[PDB]
Amino acid sequence: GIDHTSKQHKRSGHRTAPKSDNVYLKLLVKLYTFLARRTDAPFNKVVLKALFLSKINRPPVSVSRIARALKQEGAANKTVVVVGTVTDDARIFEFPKTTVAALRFTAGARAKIVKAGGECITLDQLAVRAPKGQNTLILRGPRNSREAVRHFGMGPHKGKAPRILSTGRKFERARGRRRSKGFKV
Amino acid sequence: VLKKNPLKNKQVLLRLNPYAKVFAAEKLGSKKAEKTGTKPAAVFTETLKHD
Amino acid sequence: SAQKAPKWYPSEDVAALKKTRKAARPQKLRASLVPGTVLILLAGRFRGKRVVYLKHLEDNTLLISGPFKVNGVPLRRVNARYVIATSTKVSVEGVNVEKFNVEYFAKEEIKAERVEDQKVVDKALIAEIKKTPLLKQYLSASFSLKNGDKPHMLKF
Amino acid sequence: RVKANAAKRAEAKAQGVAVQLKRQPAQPRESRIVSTEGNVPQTLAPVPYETFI
Amino acid sequence: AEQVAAERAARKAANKEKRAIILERNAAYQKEYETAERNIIQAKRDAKAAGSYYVEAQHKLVFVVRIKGINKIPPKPRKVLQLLRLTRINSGTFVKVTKATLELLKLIEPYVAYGYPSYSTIRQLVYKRGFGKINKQRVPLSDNAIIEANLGKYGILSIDDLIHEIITVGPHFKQANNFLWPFKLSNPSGGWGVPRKFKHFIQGGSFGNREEFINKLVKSMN
Amino acid sequence: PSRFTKTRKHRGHVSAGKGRIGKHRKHPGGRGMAGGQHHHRINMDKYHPGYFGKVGMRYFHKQQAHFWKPVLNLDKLWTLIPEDKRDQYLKSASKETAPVIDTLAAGYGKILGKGRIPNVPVIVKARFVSKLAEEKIRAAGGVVELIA
RNA sequence: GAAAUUGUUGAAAGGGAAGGGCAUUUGAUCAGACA
RNA sequence: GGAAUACUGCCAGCUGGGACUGAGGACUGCGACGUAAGUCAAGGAUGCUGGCAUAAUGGUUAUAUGCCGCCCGUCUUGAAACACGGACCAAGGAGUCUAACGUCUAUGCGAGUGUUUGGGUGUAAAACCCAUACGCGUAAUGAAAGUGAACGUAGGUUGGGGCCUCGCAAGAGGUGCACAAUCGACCGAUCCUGAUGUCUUCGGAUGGAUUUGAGUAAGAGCAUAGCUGUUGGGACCCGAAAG
RNA sequence: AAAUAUGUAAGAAGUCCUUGUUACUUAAUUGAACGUGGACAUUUGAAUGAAGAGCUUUUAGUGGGCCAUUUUUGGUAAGC
Ligand SMILES: [Mg+2]
Ligand SMILES: [Mg+2]
Ligand SMILES: [Mg+2]
Ligand SMILES: [Mg+2]
Ligand SMILES: [Mg+2]
Ligand SMILES: [Mg+2]
Ligand SMILES: [Mg+2]
Ligand SMILES: [Mg+2]
Ligand SMILES: [Mg+2]
Ligand SMILES: [Mg+2]
Ligand SMILES: [Mg+2]
Ligand SMILES: [Mg+2]
Ligand SMILES: [Mg+2]
Ligand SMILES: [Mg+2]
Ligand SMILES: [Mg+2]
Ligand SMILES: [Mg+2]
Ligand SMILES: [Mg+2]
Ligand SMILES: [Mg+2]
Ligand SMILES: [Mg+2]
Ligand SMILES: [Mg+2]
Ligand SMILES: [Mg+2]
Ligand SMILES: [Mg+2]
Ligand SMILES: [Mg+2]
Ligand SMILES: [Mg+2]
Ligand SMILES: [Mg+2]
Ligand SMILES: [Mg+2]
Ligand SMILES: [Mg+2]
Ligand SMILES: [Mg+2]
Ligand SMILES: [Mg+2]
Ligand SMILES: [Mg+2]
Ligand SMILES: [Mg+2]
Ligand SMILES: [Mg+2]
Repeated sequence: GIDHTSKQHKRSGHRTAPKSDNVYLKLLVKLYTFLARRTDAPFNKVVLKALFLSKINRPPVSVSRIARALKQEGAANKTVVVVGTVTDDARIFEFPKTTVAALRFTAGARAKIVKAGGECITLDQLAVRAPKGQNTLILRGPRNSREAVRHFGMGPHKGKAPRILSTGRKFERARGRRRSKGFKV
Repeated sequence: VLKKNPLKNKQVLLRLNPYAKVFAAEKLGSKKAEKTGTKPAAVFTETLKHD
Repeated sequence: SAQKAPKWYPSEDVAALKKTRKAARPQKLRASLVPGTVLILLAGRFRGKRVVYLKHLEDNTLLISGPFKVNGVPLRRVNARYVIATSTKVSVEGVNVEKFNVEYFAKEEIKAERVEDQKVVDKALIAEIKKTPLLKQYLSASFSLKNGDKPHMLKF
Repeated sequence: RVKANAAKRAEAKAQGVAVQLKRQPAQPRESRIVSTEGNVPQTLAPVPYETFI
Repeated sequence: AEQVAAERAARKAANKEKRAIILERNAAYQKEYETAERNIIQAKRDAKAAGSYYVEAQHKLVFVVRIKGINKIPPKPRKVLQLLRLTRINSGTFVKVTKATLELLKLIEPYVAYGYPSYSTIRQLVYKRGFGKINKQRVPLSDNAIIEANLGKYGILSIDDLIHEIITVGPHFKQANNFLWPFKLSNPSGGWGVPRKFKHFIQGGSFGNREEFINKLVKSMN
Repeated sequence: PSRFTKTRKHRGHVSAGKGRIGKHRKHPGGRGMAGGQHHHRINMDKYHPGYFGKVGMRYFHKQQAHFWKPVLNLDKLWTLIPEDKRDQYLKSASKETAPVIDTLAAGYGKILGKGRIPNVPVIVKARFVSKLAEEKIRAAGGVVELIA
């Protein structure tokens, strides 16, 4: 017998393949698996892990976040890589010319890019242009801003958007939300 | 694939610790003590036998 | 289709044995075996027959003669672990030294040349026994364990 | 313990080396020789029982 | 290029000279150990002749073998035993005898056996049951190359180099000793010497500080 | 699908995963919302505070169309202009010949401001506007015009 | 034309139930390779 | 006075007998020996001899012998229980489906999304194609009348993967998305402040704050599908006394 | 006034130097808090150990307990 001190047969608990059965995506990971092994460039490692991530962690990054990324002092000319999809944004007018790479590309994202002289390359294209991931700038969509998240941690005094189906007066606003009706949260 | 024990398999006694040969040659596991001859003070052997 | 298809088949190819490092060395026969020593057989048709040890062959065996005119034991071989050596020995020069070896026994109902090499080394050694009293009779008699003989304490 | 840890850190890096800046726990005693001269040992036996009440 | 008949001898000279470096080193130790024991012999002889008493330095190194299984153990000894990497009946770890470990021993005394190991048994222990920790993975020593690949940073290149750090409790004893896996000892070949183990050694038992006797016990389990 | 569902795996286990001691009974707590003020109070006063009581004033026969004023932000004002006319109206920032967009015919009732425009001045005719959004389209040259 | 249950025939065992586990003996039975 | 011996301990001293094991399958490694070739017990068994190719060996089965083995299912702190159900066999026999939901994952498309009420069309309940609207989302917040999200490079600080530059390198700098902590700004509620004005009671700039909001602060949703969980339903199956 | 148990501390989130901001503070550039720049990596500031740490979402069963050592209350006591 052994007085174990960690719990036996524990799974590491990170993905090691997308739950997807996309034949193209499994092939994309067939590549970066090899890139992360034999090149030991960080960018390759940080990109293999991000291929597994579920939709909820490949949140969209919009042409407008990109354009603001290409305004950090030192970036403007960078093949810019998004391992989720990329979304158009009509709230920006000016959009710099760039070569950006992403998994899926939305209709309006190409229009703002190719018709700004930009390029939209798949992720294996970006592999050949930057094998060791040279001169890249990884951008990540905002994770803790989905609808489900404003409900997590719900509780007294944490003020956290109750799980409700119909909003507005007469719905979960009377007692324990104002002092005229009992108390507040 | 198989830990081979030194202290048997005298070959592997030599893969590590080459000085193993010198010890055996000079014997050195039975190094003879240079004789000396000091003798205890009376006080020592007097308390020893003391009631 | 009855079992569709096993997508892999083990490669029928035979891959080479690994290079071993177990090389030989000759037996370090126990001291008790020195030629011209009388021996007790514990096995075979010649279980019990007392016999004479002559020469250690190169396939680890031993070479014995009764001899034939004494206790019927031809020139033969015995395994070194099925036999006991005793504290009584005889002489070895004044008798043949090198005639016999392994292939002599590989044969290709008696055989008549064999009968001869027998008598050859026979009489050069039947000479040696007569020199000690009560010795052919000893070697003529077979060996047996009487009641109450404890072989862990009996010396030979 | 730190204001005097740097005070060591100057002279111990000016005049030389061997900082030894972290503390260390109590250490097992080192070899020593104790004399019987003037201190010849007193021999002791246990005591018999009595009551004295 | 070729670089095939341009390399081999470069490695071996770095190697063949590394072994002659070790052989120089172990001989230094051999004299070092024997000078030191002979010196404490004569110190006792001198003091006895002087009329004084030579008292040896309190040991700074003990060997601790857990002699009690894993069920029904109170939470505080249970933790200490883990902090000494003693989590399985019949396994061994060395420890530097300081105060902050003197007290760790007092707490687990009912569950372990320990004493003052001789050079003779640290040698057999490491030669037979020595294994080092490389990414977990419990690796058997079997080649000073493995020792240098993890202790060269500290000036330990051979196996006897290690053994030296242990019994001399060198200034890198911690990371040297923590390199060693807990020795998976067997049960004693001649037995324990006692009817019931779980009495203190002083009381005809087996647990606690049995000083120099820790060497009889370990070699049989070794 | 049934095959993918745990009840196939619970076959052969006596309690079927619902417990030997406490069992799977019929309605151990009461049906529905029962007990919200009594023995499910904690789960309401927490996860659903404000559940009990009345807060507002009432509106008999409130008709929702009465309040239909979809909100539009300067952050997206230029989305009401087709691309074939965005190509040439992006240049020529002319006070004469401004682009006029009727937001009500687009589907909104109030124009709020949140996100900055280019200085190309536009005529916008809406029902209502926020003070600042006008105060910034007049900063781009344009004018808010009012309709119904 | 199943099972429970039953007749006959055959083998076997059986000192106040029977059945099972590991191991082997006996019996019965099935197996075993190409200059 | 001078020896021996016991006890205890070391030896990388030598050596005899017995037992279980042979995993791996070209070569790569560390060594030893050697003047070299090469040889070795050095990253796991080979050699010689003999019997068997049918009944060696082994599997199954029944019996016998040794030791061992209470009756399962159930509630229970505790069941072999002098607790309950069960004489035997067959067949049947219990967490379903639906409405609306939470989380998670897959998928489409993405500041949008949803063809299937309906229309078109057909090889006719399929498939295929379409207009207008409608649902949710893109705005919040007040009980309401209402008002309604950039001082700033959509800010400051600390931390930050990756990327860029200097360097054989240890490192140093630069930029730093997601994420977290903090301090600000913005919108609504509140309570103050109450200018230019003026239908003397209307208007509410400006400036605020131990107050407050399911907010803004370069949108992330919508639809389908699955498991799991939720509520209403005969609601896992069988069971009242009653009304 | 013990023993056993118990709070905190053992550094880079650090130590100090000349001096910037404000409506708070002082008689006072007095102080308070927050800062630009500048000065110090072996033994980075005890020991030991770390199949690595920090963090989130969802949901099961459970919510009759019982025993032993020691401390212990009621009871003469109890398999209480
Ligand atoms: Mg186990
Ligand atoms: Mg377990
Ligand atoms: Mg009231
Ligand atoms: Mg024994
Ligand atoms: Mg015992
Ligand atoms: Mg179970
Ligand atoms: Mg369950
Ligand atoms: Mg049940
Ligand atoms: Mg329950
Ligand atoms: Mg219950
Ligand atoms: Mg019929
Ligand atoms: Mg039948
Ligand atoms: Mg009979
Ligand atoms: Mg009877
Ligand atoms: Mg001895
Ligand atoms: Mg020995
Ligand atoms: Mg029994
Ligand atoms: Mg009961
Ligand atoms: Mg039972
Ligand atoms: Mg009973
Ligand atoms: Mg009942
Ligand atoms: Mg019954
Ligand atoms: Mg059935
Ligand atoms: Mg809406
Ligand atoms: Mg029912
Ligand atoms: Mg009725
Ligand atoms: Mg009634
Ligand atoms: Mg998370
Ligand atoms: Mg739970
Ligand atoms: Mg529950
Ligand atoms: Mg629970
Ligand atoms: Mg106990």
